[PDB]
Amino acid sequence: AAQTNAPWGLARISSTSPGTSTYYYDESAGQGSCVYVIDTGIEASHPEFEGRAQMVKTYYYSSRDGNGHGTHCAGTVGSRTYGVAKKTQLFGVKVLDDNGSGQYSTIIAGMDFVASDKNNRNCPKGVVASLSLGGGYSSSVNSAAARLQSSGVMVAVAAGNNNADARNYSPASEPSVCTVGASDRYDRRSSFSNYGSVLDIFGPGTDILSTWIGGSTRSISGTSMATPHVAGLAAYLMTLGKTTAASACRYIADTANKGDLSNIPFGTVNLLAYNNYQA
Repeated sequence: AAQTNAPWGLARISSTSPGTSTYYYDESAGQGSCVYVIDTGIEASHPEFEGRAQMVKTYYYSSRDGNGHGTHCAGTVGSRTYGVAKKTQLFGVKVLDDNGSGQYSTIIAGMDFVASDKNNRNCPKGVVASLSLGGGYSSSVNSAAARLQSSGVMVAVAAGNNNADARNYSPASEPSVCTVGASDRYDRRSSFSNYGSVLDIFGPGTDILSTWIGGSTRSISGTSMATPHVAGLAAYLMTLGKTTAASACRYIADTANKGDLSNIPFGTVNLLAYNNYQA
């Protein structure tokens, strides 16, 4: 399948070169997979989600996304226009308040929730969790992400926006999950993107168009935007049967575009997420 005039990041993940604007992908499109977006919520009523999104858990007075961040990330995973995996099922877990903030204890509870809750959902092609959030190093936060991954969920986490080594941030620093840095449309490391040995992969993160609350759209930047590209890619590849939740981060790294990014510090992987789809 071909989506013309796609957001640059979608075009980038199906291309061997920057500078194109059509997204190419197998029509299976993540059907039969599920992606949890652990964030500020999801405006599931947005036409872009086509009934495929739902809120399943909140730790606050509403499950609504009063911020926009979670809706944007969910749109990059799986919205019809802005999403990588256009037929996946999206499940929102609201661990962040409407200011985008949240206590680590709530974030940990949300991860353990997903590990159990997947047993209440129909995801025959597999389960992914996208975590566009983080703070300072916490062994307890890392352990929760490790448990979620161990339970059979492909966990993708944002590297962080400090232009620093991600070793000092959580869950970015957990070795067993997929830690995602950000790139721009000219294949430069995004100026804010964290780096370091703990990164597994880069995805598009500067000037990413996606869904927003109020049935709208906007373009914003962050490793929060790169992470759902990778989460959606994992769901897409699992539906295709090319990999599994336990193996998807390694498979994505194996099949990535290699050596094409600029300003990658020595010792950080130079790997850009790529679906290797041949129309």
